[PDB]
Amino acid sequence: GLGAMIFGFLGAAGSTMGAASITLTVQARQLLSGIGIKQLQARVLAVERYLQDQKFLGLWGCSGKIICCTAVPWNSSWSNKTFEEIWNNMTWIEWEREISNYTSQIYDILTISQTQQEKNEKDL
Amino acid sequence: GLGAMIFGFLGAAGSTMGAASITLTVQARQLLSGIGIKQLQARVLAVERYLQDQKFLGLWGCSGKIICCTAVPWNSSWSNKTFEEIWNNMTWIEWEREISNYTSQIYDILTISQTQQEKNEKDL
Amino acid sequence: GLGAMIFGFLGAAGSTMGAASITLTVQARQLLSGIGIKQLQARVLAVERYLQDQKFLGLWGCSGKIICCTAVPWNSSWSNKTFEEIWNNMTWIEWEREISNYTSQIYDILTISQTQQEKNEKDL
Amino acid sequence: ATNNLWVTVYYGVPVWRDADTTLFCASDAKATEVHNVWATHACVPTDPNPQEMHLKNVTENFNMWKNNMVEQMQEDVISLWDQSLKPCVKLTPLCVTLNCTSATDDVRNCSFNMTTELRDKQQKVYALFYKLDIVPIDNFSEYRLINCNTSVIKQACPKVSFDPIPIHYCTPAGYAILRCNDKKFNGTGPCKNVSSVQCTHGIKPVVSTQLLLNGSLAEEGIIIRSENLTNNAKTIIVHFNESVKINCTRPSNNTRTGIHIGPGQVFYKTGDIIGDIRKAYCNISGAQWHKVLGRVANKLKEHFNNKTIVFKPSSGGDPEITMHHFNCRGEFFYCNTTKLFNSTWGTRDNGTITIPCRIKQIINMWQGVGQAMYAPPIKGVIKCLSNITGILLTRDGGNNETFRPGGGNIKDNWRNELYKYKVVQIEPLGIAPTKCKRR
Amino acid sequence: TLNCTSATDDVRNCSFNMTTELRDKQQKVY
Amino acid sequence: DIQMTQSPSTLSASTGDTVRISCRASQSITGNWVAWYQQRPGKAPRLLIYRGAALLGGVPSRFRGSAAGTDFTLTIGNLQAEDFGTFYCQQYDTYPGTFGQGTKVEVK
Amino acid sequence: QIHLVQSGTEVKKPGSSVTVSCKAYGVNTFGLYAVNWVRQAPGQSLEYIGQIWRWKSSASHHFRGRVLISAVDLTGSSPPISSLEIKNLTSDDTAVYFCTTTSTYDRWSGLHHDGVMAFSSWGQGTLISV
Amino acid sequence: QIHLVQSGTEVKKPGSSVTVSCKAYGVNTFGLYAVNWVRQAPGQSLEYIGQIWRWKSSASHHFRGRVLISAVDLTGSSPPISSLEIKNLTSDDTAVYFCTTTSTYDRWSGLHHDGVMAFSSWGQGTLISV
Ligand SMILES: *[C@@H]1O[C@H](CO)[C@@H](O[C@@H]2O[C@H](CO)[C@@H](O[C@@H]3O[C@H](CO[C@H]4O[C@H](CO[C@H]5O[C@H](CO)[C@@H](O)[C@H](O)[C@@H]5O[C@H]5O[C@H](CO)[C@@H](O)[C@H](O)[C@@H]5O)[C@@H](O)[C@H](O[C@H]5O[C@H](CO)[C@@H](O)[C@H](O)[C@@H]5O)[C@@H]4O)[C@@H](O)[C@H](O[C@H]4O[C@H](CO)[C@@H](O)[C@H](O)[C@@H]4O[C@H]4O[C@H](CO)[C@@H](O)[C@H](O)[C@@H]4O[C@H]4O[C@H](CO)[C@@H](O)[C@H](O)[C@@H]4O)[C@@H]3O)[C@H](O)[C@H]2NC(C)=O)[C@H](O)[C@H]1NC(C)=O
Ligand SMILES: *[C@@H]1O[C@H](CO)[C@@H](O[C@@H]2O[C@H](CO)[C@@H](O[C@@H]3O[C@H](CO[C@H]4O[C@H](CO[C@H]5O[C@H](CO)[C@@H](O)[C@H](O)[C@@H]5O[C@H]5O[C@H](CO)[C@@H](O)[C@H](O)[C@@H]5O)[C@@H](O)[C@H](O[C@H]5O[C@H](CO)[C@@H](O)[C@H](O)[C@@H]5O)[C@@H]4O)[C@@H](O)[C@H](O[C@H]4O[C@H](CO)[C@@H](O)[C@H](O)[C@@H]4O[C@H]4O[C@H](CO)[C@@H](O)[C@H](O)[C@@H]4O[C@H]4O[C@H](CO)[C@@H](O)[C@H](O)[C@@H]4O)[C@@H]3O)[C@H](O)[C@H]2NC(C)=O)[C@H](O)[C@H]1NC(C)=O
Ligand SMILES: *[C@@H]1O[C@H](CO)[C@@H](O[C@@H]2O[C@H](CO)[C@@H](O[C@@H]3O[C@H](CO[C@H]4O[C@H](CO)[C@@H](O)[C@H](O)[C@@H]4O)[C@@H](O)[C@H](O[C@H]4O[C@H](CO)[C@@H](O)[C@H](O)[C@@H]4O[C@H]4O[C@H](CO)[C@@H](O)[C@H](O)[C@@H]4O)[C@@H]3O)[C@H](O)[C@H]2NC(C)=O)[C@H](O)[C@H]1NC(C)=O
Ligand SMILES: *[C@@H]1O[C@H](CO)[C@@H](O[C@@H]2O[C@H](CO)[C@@H](O[C@@H]3O[C@H](CO[C@H]4O[C@H](CO)[C@@H](O)[C@H](O)[C@@H]4O)[C@@H](O)[C@H](O[C@H]4O[C@H](CO)[C@@H](O)[C@H](O)[C@@H]4O[C@H]4O[C@H](CO)[C@@H](O)[C@H](O)[C@@H]4O)[C@@H]3O)[C@H](O)[C@H]2NC(C)=O)[C@H](O)[C@H]1NC(C)=O
Ligand SMILES: *[C@@H]1O[C@H](CO)[C@@H](O[C@@H]2O[C@H](CO)[C@@H](O[C@@H]3O[C@H](CO)[C@@H](O)[C@H](O[C@H]4O[C@H](CO)[C@@H](O)[C@H](O)[C@@H]4O)[C@@H]3O)[C@H](O)[C@H]2NC(C)=O)[C@H](O)[C@H]1NC(C)=O
Ligand SMILES: *[C@@H]1O[C@H](CO)[C@@H](O[C@@H]2O[C@H](CO)[C@@H](O)[C@H](O)[C@H]2NC(C)=O)[C@H](O)[C@H]1NC(C)=O
Ligand SMILES: *[C@@H]1O[C@H](CO)[C@@H](O[C@@H]2O[C@H](CO)[C@@H](O)[C@H](O)[C@H]2NC(C)=O)[C@H](O)[C@H]1NC(C)=O
Ligand SMILES: *[C@@H]1O[C@H](CO)[C@@H](O)[C@H](O)[C@H]1NC(C)=O
Ligand SMILES: *[C@@H]1O[C@H](CO)[C@@H](O)[C@H](O)[C@H]1NC(C)=O
Ligand SMILES: *[C@@H]1O[C@H](CO)[C@@H](O)[C@H](O)[C@H]1NC(C)=O
Ligand SMILES: *[C@@H]1O[C@H](CO)[C@@H](O)[C@H](O)[C@H]1NC(C)=O
Ligand SMILES: *[C@@H]1O[C@H](CO)[C@@H](O)[C@H](O)[C@H]1NC(C)=O
Ligand SMILES: *[C@@H]1O[C@H](CO)[C@@H](O)[C@H](O)[C@H]1NC(C)=O
Ligand SMILES: *[C@@H]1O[C@H](CO)[C@@H](O)[C@H](O)[C@H]1NC(C)=O
Ligand SMILES: *[C@@H]1O[C@H](CO)[C@@H](O)[C@H](O)[C@H]1NC(C)=O
Ligand SMILES: *[C@@H]1O[C@H](CO)[C@@H](O)[C@H](O)[C@H]1NC(C)=O
Ligand SMILES: *[C@@H]1O[C@H](CO)[C@@H](O)[C@H](O)[C@H]1NC(C)=O
Ligand SMILES: *[C@@H]1O[C@H](CO)[C@@H](O)[C@H](O)[C@H]1NC(C)=O
Repeated sequence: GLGAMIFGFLGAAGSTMGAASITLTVQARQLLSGIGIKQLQARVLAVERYLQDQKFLGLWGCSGKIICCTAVPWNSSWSNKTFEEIWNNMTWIEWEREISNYTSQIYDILTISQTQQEKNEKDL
Repeated sequence: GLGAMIFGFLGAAGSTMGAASITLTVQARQLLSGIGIKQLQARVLAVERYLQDQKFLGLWGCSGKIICCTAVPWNSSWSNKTFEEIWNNMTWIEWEREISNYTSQIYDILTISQTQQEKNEKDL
Repeated sequence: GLGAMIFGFLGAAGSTMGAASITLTVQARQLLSGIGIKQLQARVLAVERYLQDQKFLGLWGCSGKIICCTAVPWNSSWSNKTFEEIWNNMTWIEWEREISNYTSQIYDILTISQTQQEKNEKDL
Repeated sequence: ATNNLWVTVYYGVPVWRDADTTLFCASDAKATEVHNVWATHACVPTDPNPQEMHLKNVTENFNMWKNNMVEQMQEDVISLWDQSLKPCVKLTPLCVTLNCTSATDDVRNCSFNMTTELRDKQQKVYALFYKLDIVPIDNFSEYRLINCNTSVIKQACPKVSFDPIPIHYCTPAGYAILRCNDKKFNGTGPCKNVSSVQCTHGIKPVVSTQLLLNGSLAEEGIIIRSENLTNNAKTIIVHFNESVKINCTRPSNNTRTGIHIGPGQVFYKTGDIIGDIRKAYCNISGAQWHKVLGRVANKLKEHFNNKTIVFKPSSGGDPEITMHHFNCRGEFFYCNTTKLFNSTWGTRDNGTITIPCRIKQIINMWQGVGQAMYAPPIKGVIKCLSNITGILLTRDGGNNETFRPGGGNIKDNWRNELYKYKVVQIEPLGIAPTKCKRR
Repeated sequence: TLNCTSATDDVRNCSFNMTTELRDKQQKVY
Repeated sequence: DIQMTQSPSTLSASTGDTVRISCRASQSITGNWVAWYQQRPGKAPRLLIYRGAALLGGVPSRFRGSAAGTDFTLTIGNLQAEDFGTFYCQQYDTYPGTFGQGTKVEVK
Repeated sequence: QIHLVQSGTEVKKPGSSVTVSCKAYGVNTFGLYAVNWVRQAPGQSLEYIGQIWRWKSSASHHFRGRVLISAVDLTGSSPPISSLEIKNLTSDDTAVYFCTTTSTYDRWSGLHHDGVMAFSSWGQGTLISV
Repeated sequence: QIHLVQSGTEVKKPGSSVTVSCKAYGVNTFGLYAVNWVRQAPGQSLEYIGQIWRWKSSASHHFRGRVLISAVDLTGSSPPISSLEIKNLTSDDTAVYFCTTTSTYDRWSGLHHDGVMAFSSWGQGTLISV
């Protein structure tokens, strides 16, 4: 995340997926070396929403890191679309518009998968 | 943690241990999809105490995750009690009342164990 | 980190390297059990700078933990100095004065190494 | 055996300590051209829907009389009242010699000097002030305003309203509020089905000296509350179980016209006074009133040794400490409640009890603690429907017993609605032993 | 304007005009 | 199911001294749940120690409790003359709470 | 502050019954406070008998089904008063009796633990001879 | 701002001794500032001699035990003045001498490094012939 307090910048929004992941990584590389009550109020809720989104990366085992892969069967009811179909014919905002009727259910399912994964290695 | 800024909710306090861990996990599952100076002051110290308790999960290798097992010999002087003794005949608040004369010493011993574990894999 | 909101204390600054790492670990051990607009403003920017430095430990795979070793070739142009040369004939502040013309480049290179490491295990 | 069980951290373990904080108020979606004092310039955030979680088989100890949720809300209500006042007006020119004698409730007829919007030209002003906002300083009598010893009175700045909308208290992140949800609950000692909540039920920040209005109802019992029943000085709260009706009206046209006292300072005051010219009344149906007072004396016999209960009236004196403070349309009634509390039970109608109400403009609403306020009369005939719900009874020090109705502290007025609640701190980082070897 | 001359450190003795808690009635102060 | 003992059984000292009593239980309670008492004979007990080492508001600062497993200590430094009398120990973990057999403190 | 008194010193007949009061001048209630009834044989160390604790009357297995305790809290003329009553006073029941209140509101103070508790403020002890 | 002057141009005898002043009009002290004594042979490049730095007098191994430097800081009539003194002026010591102060307060400025330092503000150079 690229801000004075740290939060991601829109690196190359109009770029289609296959280049935009590369620019997400180069976003990271340049971003961390680039790093009256209105200002205080705004950056306190910036802290609050930041710690919120890092707790979403916290409770999926992702520990506050990008490109964090977890083990969920991505249902064809959420999207029947093929990989290269969306990953070379689309950008990211219209795909978030596509699946904004599922995001609470996706956070639901990744949380059962993370607690299931840690409870199973808690067994093993 | 379940709050507007995120902090745990008391899921089923009166439930004895064996059910309460299951409800701790279901707490997690529902909790993250459920997610003038008095308000600002209160939530800033909410940030502060939250980052404090995640640094306690940070400095024990637990990385801000629940059910994080670490390697400490739990002394019988801290408690001689058997597992199923407390884990089926008790709830959590009275057990924290039992061992509130040890919590600083437990944080002490888990910190020597975490720095010992990372220094030993620093060797290996 | 040792503060009311949590941030490191200068354990034994005048101690040369070989003792100061040991005292860095003992700093940790004692530090976590030791744990009007001026106060609020100061500790909000304390939160902000803390979350900044833990995101630097976040984006290097270090996850907010001390003694976190990562895989970068440390160039002899950054320092041609031998290990025991600096690690027994120096303290830490004058070494940070030595390499303060490189710290942005070091953060640069550790970020390409962390994204390279996770993309390579993303392959494997 | 060996049983080498080891350490384990749990984040999120339900663990609480009976601690304290500052809370933040939170109303419903109503709040924009609305500037009432209680929930506009203090707390934007609105809570749409509750999330109350029951707790099974737990027994939490509650003690409302050593609670500081109510003392903390009392401080926020005083400071809230004042930071809703000081940017209003500030009528420093009324402390004059007042030329008052009545003309056709015989309140009085009072002219005096002012200053107009120009300073050198001077203003003579007509008004109608009441007997009790006036003191005799020593026909055509010469009086004074009652609050020219202490602080300067301000005006309400009439775009301010005073409708007591439901203010919730929601706790910040970290802390939870443990509601009782027990019936016939006394407010002291244990509670059986204490359930956690993020904000309270909507309390109405009403003020009323003698007896409580628009309260929440207890359901099955009527509840007697005190700090120390042996101590006669402590005010006994009596909480009903049926909403007793009251209708308070001033049935009198009194128009509001203004004077220019300063630049932008337009003092609003009474004018012509016609209609049904007598004292403003409140009416109370004797059936429900004597039924609930009979059940009140039944429960008070259940507390007070099964004795002979008399209800004397008040002790008289200063009619704010003594009488029934009331919060109708921007006007403040003191109703001599004498014929409501007069019995000896060890024989009245099923008809109607009518009590007079001397009304008041300049109120030191809280007894020195806070600041004053001029309350302008609105336009005329005013009807406010209210649910009288509580009583404040102070037993005296003398084979009989007495409940002289007096008030006490002002935070008392909310302790009928914050008995059920308790701010509680969560320490979520529990250290329990089980068998892992990880991390 | 302060009407001051001493009366029995010789600091001084000073009377002047004021306004009382009423505005039209006026106050003389020692 | 406890029959406690304490060390000593009868002890004497003088003013300005430092003195030690410990009590041992048959079990080994973990949560420091003990309480010690004193009385002059004919008066009532006075709770001076609850939960190992927590003192009251009113008990003098010279008293100190301490904890080691089963053996829990109380030390009196700078002993004052109005502190003599019988002490008693207390476990309060498994109902019923069985107490100590008393220790008289006098002057030789 | 808290203070405790009770009945005086009563000497009775073998095979009688006795009741001992407990007036708690300072207890805001016996809902949150709890009281404890403790004997003391002459010279011999103090022995627990019973308690009231959030209105659950209990006595020991050495006293079950013979000894009964009551409590009425704060009324007007009366402070919170408990009472210990014993039928069939043997020569063993010749003892000094004690009532003591404990504060059980702030649950992490450590004066109490799940029914059993450390006894905060004592009374005067009552001789009963048989 | 900071300015430096020193003594004039002195020509002496072989086998004499010389002292050269250093008046630092602008140095708040020589505790935190440090001064440096630098020669320069005629035409040949400048050569370091010695320094004072938090009151540790030092000279080079080319000058140890022969050349001595002093410094008294800010007094009333006097600015902070150092002084270079040499016994046995050879023909090699025929040179232009220099005093220079360096600011050594903000430790991460980089004008200094643990005793050796970059020389901030120079004087006028003094010819000494033998
Ligand atoms: C805020 O609001 C709160 C409401 O939510 C409110 O709480 C209420 O407070 C009142 C306060 O007074 C409470 O009322 C008291 O309740 C007490 C507890 O009663 C329970 O326990 C007793 C004893 O139980 C033992 O024995 C029975 C039978 O043997 C067993 O079943 C039990 O398991 C138990 O046995 C164990 O313990 C024994 C030792 O005691 C062992 O030996 C044994 O082996 C076991 O281990 C029971 O008797 C009670 O039964 C009652 O309820 C059952 C159903 O549950 C009914 O069937 C029955 O009819 C009873 O009503 C209950 O289980 C009582 O002690 C106390 O009683 C006094 O007052 C009542 C009036 O109602 C009298 O009838 C009674 O006699 C007592 O008065 C005596 O005591 C006072 C002082 O002690 C004396 O001054 C007085 O003169 C009188 O003494 C005389 O009578 C004695 C006989 O009783 C005699 O022996 C004496 O010698 C003398 O002659 C009272 O009822 C109420 O329960 C609370 N309710 C709730 C829901 O919380 C709170 O106060 C409010 N606070 C404020 C600040 O406003
Ligand atoms: C705030 O408070 C602070 C207090 O905490 C305060 O700090 C104090 O400030 C004062 C400021 O004046 C300091 O006092 C000065 O100290 C200077 C440093 O002295 C040290 O170093 C010299 C030199 O040491 C070399 O040689 C000796 C012996 O040969 C060796 O032992 C050394 O290791 C070192 O050798 C190395 O360096 C050589 C090159 O120089 C190499 O050749 C060599 O090979 C090595 O590499 C020592 O002599 C000093 O010794 C003193 O202390 C020892 C014990 O440590 C004693 O035994 C001994 O008696 C000495 O007292 C010390 O080690 C001094 O230079 C300086 O001296 C001047 O003033 C004193 C008065 O006290 C005179 O006696 C002295 O002669 C000096 O005056 C000369 O200089 C001025 C200007 O330069 C001239 O105007 C004046 O006329 C005079 O010149 C004449 O005399 C010369 C002979 O000295 C002669 O050659 C000239 O030609 C001319 O005729 C002074 O003492 C004090 O130390 C500070 N203290 C502390 C604790 O910090 C601070 O100022 C306050 N700030 C404010 C703003 O208020
Ligand atoms: C609700 O409101 C009631 C009404 O006031 C209040 O009750 C009062 O409580 C106070 C405690 O704060 C009581 O004061 C104590 O009373 C006892 C006994 O009092 C009885 O006897 C006297 C004399 O016969 C009568 O006047 C009285 O009416 C009672 O019948 C006294 O023993 C206490 O004395 C101690 O404190 C005194 C200072 O107040 C000193 O003299 C001294 O320090 C006493 O301590 C002594 O203790 C030992 C004896 O016990 C002795 O051996 C020691 O050496 C030591 O010297 C004290 O005066 C008062 O009587 C109560 N009054 C009434 C009418 O009930 C409740 O407390 C209040 N409750 C709450 C929750 O707020
Ligand atoms: C504490 O307080 C004292 C008291 O004031 C203060 O001392 C004064 O410091 C200032 C520096 O800020 C000094 O001003 C410099 O003085 C030198 C030499 O001054 C001596 O000689 C003159 C003339 O003979 C006497 O009047 C004087 O009393 C001294 O004996 C000058 O050379 C400096 O000139 C430079 O600046 C001038 C503007 O002020 C310009 O004329 C010009 O820019 C000069 O720069 C020139 O530098 C080269 C020569 O060095 C030349 O080749 C260049 O071409 C360039 O033109 C300057 O005037 C002042 O004399 C001190 N006075 C006293 C009484 O001590 C301390 O500074 C102060 N300390 C702190 C820490 O606050
Ligand atoms: C188990 O943990 C609990 C945690 O609360 C702990 O209770 C605490 O114990 C300490 C030590 O006994 C208490 O601190 C003392 O409190 C008494 C109360 O009267 C004070 O008199 C003391 O002050 C004196 O001593 C100070 C230090 O020398 C002096 O500076 C001072 O001037 C006084 O002379 C001191 O504050 C503390 O109050 C309790 N807290 C609670 C909530 O109970 C308990 O002791 C632990 N048990 C064991 C066995 O460790
Ligand atoms: C609460 O109000 C109810 C209804 O007004 C009262 O309930 C009556 O109680 C009496 C005796 O307790 C019964 O004989 C009646 O049958 C009840 N009414 C009904 C409709 O069933 C109740 O008494 C009030 N609470 C108290 C403590 O007085
Ligand atoms: C309060 O009660 C009085 C009872 O005296 C009401 O007076 C009656 O009002 C009605 C309607 O205005 C008239 O028809 C009756 O003639 C009045 N008198 C009686 C004796 O019933 C009064 O109106 C009530 N106030 C309100 C607001 O309803
Ligand atoms: C998609 O698959 C998941 C399997 O984890 C299932 O839970 C979910 O209900 C499916 N979607 C629908 C709409 O049924
Ligand atoms: C769309 O969904 C159906 C259901 O799985 C699937 O069979 C179909 O092939 C999908 N379309 C494409 C282009 O994959
Ligand atoms: C309990 O065991 C640990 C071993 O890590 C030891 O350090 C500690 O001192 C023991 N407890 C006591 C009271 O000695
Ligand atoms: C309590 O502690 C002692 C000491 O280890 C132990 O031997 C005993 O078995 C423990 N009690 C139980 C029930 O395990
Ligand atoms: C030092 O080595 C790194 C290799 O990662 C290189 O990128 C860097 O440019 C080198 N430094 C210089 C000054 O060339
Ligand atoms: C300094 O750098 C050069 C270049 O690598 C190296 O050869 C030399 O050995 C280094 N100095 C030391 C003491 O290692
Ligand atoms: C507690 O109150 C709730 C709501 O009033 C009710 O549903 C629940 O049954 C009660 N619990 C008990 C044990 O009665
Ligand atoms: C009490 O006031 C509420 C407020 O809307 C009202 O709905 C209710 O009808 C009143 N109670 C009675 C008995 O009229
Ligand atoms: C009361 O009298 C005034 C005087 O004109 C009038 O404007 C007002 O409407 C009257 N009130 C009612 C309810 O008619
Ligand atoms: C108060 O007014 C309401 C309706 O306005 C009526 O139902 C009720 O009977 C009135 N009460 C009295 C005491 O007049
Ligand atoms: C007091 O009154 C109630 C109901 O009238 C009755 O049940 C009770 O027995 C009376 N008290 C006494 C001591 O008789």
